[PDB]
Amino acid sequence: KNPKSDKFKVKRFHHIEFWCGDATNVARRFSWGLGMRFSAKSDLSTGNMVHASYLLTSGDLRFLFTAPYSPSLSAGEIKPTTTASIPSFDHGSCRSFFSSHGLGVRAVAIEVEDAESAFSISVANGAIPSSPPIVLNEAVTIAEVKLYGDVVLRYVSYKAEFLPGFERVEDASSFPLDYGIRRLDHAVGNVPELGPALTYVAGFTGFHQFAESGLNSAVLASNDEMVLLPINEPVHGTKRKSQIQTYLEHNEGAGLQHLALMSEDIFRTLREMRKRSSIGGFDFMPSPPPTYYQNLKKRVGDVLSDDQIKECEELGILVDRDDQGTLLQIFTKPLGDRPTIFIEIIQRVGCMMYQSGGCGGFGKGNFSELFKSIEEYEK
Amino acid sequence: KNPKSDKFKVKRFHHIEFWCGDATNVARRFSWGLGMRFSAKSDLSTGNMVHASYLLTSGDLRFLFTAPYSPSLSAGEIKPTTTASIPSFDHGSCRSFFSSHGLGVRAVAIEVEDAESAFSISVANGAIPSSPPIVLNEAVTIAEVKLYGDVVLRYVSYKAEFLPGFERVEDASSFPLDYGIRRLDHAVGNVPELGPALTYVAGFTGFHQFAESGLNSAVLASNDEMVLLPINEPVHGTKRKSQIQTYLEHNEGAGLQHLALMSEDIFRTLREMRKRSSIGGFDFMPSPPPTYYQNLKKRVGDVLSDDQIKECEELGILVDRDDQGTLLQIFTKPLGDRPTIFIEIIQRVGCMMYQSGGCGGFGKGNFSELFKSIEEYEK
Ligand SMILES: Cc1c(C(=O)c2c(C3CC3)[nH]n(C)c2=O)ccc2c1c(=O)n(CC1CC1)c(=O)n2C
Ligand SMILES: Cc1c(C(=O)c2c(C3CC3)[nH]n(C)c2=O)ccc2c1c(=O)n(CC1CC1)c(=O)n2C
Ligand SMILES: [Co+2]
Ligand SMILES: [Co+2]
Repeated sequence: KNPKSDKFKVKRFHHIEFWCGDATNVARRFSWGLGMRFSAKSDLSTGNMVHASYLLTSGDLRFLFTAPYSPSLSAGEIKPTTTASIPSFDHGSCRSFFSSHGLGVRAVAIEVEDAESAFSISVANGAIPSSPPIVLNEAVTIAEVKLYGDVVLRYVSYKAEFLPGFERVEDASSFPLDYGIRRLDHAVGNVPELGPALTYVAGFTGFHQFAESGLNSAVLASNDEMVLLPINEPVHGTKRKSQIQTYLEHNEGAGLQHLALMSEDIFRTLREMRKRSSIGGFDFMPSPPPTYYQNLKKRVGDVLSDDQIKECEELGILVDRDDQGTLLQIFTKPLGDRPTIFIEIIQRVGCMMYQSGGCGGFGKGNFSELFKSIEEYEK
Repeated sequence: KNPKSDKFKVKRFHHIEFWCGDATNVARRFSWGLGMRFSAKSDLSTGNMVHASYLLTSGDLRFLFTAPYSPSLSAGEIKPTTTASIPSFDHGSCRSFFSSHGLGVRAVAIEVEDAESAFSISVANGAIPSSPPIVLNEAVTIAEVKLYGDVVLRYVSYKAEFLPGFERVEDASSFPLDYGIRRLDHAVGNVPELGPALTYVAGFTGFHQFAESGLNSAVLASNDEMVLLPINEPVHGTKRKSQIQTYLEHNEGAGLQHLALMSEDIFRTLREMRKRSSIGGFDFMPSPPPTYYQNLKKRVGDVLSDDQIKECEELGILVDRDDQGTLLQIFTKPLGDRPTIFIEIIQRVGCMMYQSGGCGGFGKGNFSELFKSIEEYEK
């Protein structure tokens, strides 16, 4: 069931912010690898003496890449006189974040009706404040609370172009790449203990819980179930070591594990991304064995044709089925040096009337199907 | 003249090492932007719990990209029991380097006959030791001395595959990109005071000095003038602010300013790089005005045809002339967030009998030619 218990009005995912040591190189690699266009910047060329921030967009998906400049450039500034376009930015926090975790997500940003209200109600309901509400050029308000580890939930509200102080990039520099990615479907955290993490986040948002190998997890969802925030914990004591525990070890604790990006055509997206894997883009996890694709006919043969299921086989796409929809999904290798953050590409089919959130689930059934296919490929 | 005063036997440039916060993303961006292949790795997959290091190669050019892992992965190790493939690596030095300077060159590595001898003679002649000689698997010896700022000169000698502990990357991951770059021609440092820097470096190497707008510079060279190490200082008090001083400000002091990469066909290299500028590669400095290319006929018309000089005009190539050879050159925009390090692409024509080093100079004459062309394009 869906009690619609959101303690404030939540709209959609707004952006994901990566904290890096060099925003330029990460943003260029991601743009080519994922087919995202350069759309806005805030940096020295725009008067920002504090941080370099570059925004990539594909459909409604917004990826922001930020790194600190030398603190010496802004030594004369005080918070009232700052040239930073994102007032929550702090040199010491950013350098500490990146040296501790490496490349990763700092902020999961959701658009709300009123960011100051969302912040107040959140903290009144247990949220740990991270950055108080600040109004930007009488137009946009942003506030931040702690989510898990060093990741924050960022509230953004607009009265009536990304953020004040960001400039649109010249289209000579803005090449219209597009591989079909259209929006952020869900953002997943890894924590040591799932119980306290769930109680905390569900406590200050009012998100409700949305309807065996390595992990336990649960999905918090907004009223219309379009902001989806799953959380995982490790399952210790197994033959194979939990990838959640490996994450916590290499990340130095809790953090964002994967971003799932919805594509309007996952076959085109994966053809385009795989073309670029070895020339600067992203690698994908190893494909499942043919026994997997042999056994799909008897499970999804009603939704996908024999050509398409074979087209899944070339690209290594996995498929899972809910009682309401079907899910196409595939996972990249880790995005940076450490075995921590990765990306999932997904497409959902079903649950129409617009599409309802979570249609098809998150692919939990693909674990035992993978195990069964591996047990059957040695035969 | 060339006194051939090298205090030890120096061969050629061996590699350039970048210290980064995420080696993966920088190495992938550089590989696509410059047309360099992935050739070796030392990381978690090879047993290195200390640093991730990825090597790119194009012809004889070797770019190494290194970043630290969490120190927790190697907390039980001592220097005798280290899994680091580069024993000079230090987590604290690397994090301090990158937070201070951002993305930049840590090591300029030259191949010598005997790295222990080169280190001893260097320090006996004033070099500041950085890392003592260490023998790797009874096969390779590496030692490091301070060069300028936080940049070190790294000596490498081989008894008889990059370094012990590096693995060749699977050719499924190794795409054979090549845009024509073949070797490192020179590596240039920026310092506050040129005099003391020259006296220091020439003092411990025996390199000799190799034969007005913003800078003073001088070029130290090895016996055969194939290791070329120019150094710049700012010229203060001008109408336009020195780019050397801007470098020192944004870099937090002295460091490596530019790498010049020789191409066997600069026209093909710049066509290939410019195709990729807006899809993840490198941007170039603004092209000179047509008045420049109008005035080349009367200076290089004897070496380049009218088609090629027009082909220079499309690509924005600059041309300068020595009394012994001619030089084709162009500069990228800065490689990362800060206005610090950039790359020069060059091709030299002349001085044959093999090609002698520095053929054509370094393009000093292109300053006044550029000024004159700008004064003549408003007419
Ligand atoms: C991350 C993930 C998901 C997934 O996206 C989500 C889950 C799954 C319950 C985990 N719950 N929620 C909310 C999700 O968004 C689904 C299937 C997967 C994996 C995955 O990582 N590996 C490789 C790692 C195990 C070695 C797999 O083999 N399979 C089959
Ligand atoms: C770096 C550089 C070089 C060059 O490579 C080297 C030099 C030159 C004396 C500087 N000496 N040595 C040893 C060299 O390797 C040559 C010409 C240049 C520039 C350059 O940066 N800019 C733009 C900056 C000035 C605003 C220019 O307009 N011109 C024309
Ligand atoms: Co998922
Ligand atoms: Co040069």
